[PDB]
Amino acid sequence: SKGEELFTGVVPILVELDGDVNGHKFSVSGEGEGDATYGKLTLKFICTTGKLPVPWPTLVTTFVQCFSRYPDHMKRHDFFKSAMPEGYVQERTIFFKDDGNYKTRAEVKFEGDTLVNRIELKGIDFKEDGNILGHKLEYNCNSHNVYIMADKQKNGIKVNFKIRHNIEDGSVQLADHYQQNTPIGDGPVLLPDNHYLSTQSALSKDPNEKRDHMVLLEFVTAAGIT
Repeated sequence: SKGEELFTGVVPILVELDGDVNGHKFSVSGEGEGDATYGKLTLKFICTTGKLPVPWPTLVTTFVQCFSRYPDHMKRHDFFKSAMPEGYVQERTIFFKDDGNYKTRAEVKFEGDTLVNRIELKGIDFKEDGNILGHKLEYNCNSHNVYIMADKQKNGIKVNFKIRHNIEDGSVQLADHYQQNTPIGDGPVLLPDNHYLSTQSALSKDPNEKRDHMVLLEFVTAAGIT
């Protein structure tokens, strides 16, 4: 795989998002690096427009699966790296149970030696006093399985998973994710057999940062094929 070679070392990452949730407009810029050899991501995000109008955890999945660690025996199933450097379009609808939904369109590609994730996010039908606009979600992330299947129809993949956000009262806010990825370039890509990615994420704060922000440490490994 041509794209695979671009990830053998540490790669700088830039994330830029413009969002509008129930008319609340905001922007976020993130910076960090990824080391796919260890399925590792380290990033810091800053809301550049002021206060983030939704809870930071709800944006984690939106903020580069090309950094997932694919075991050597599963290398032929790594769609994400195969689309590089030209990149891929990643689209999602995220349904927050008993609340609104986010629709996102992103382009993930290299700009020079930097992997960039540019995203537009639109959220509608949120409840003013719900868990999202009401900021009732804990500042943490549970671990999940991300299910991947080929989508020959579009020379891409279809992805689905259920994120469970912890609510401060002890309950859980489900966020059902439906995702599609298609290559931007014309080069061939790897269409995978069914498998999944196992994720884990840790959120923290920079003690010296006064802007609204999020520090993220994440590990992701592909699995499901012997």
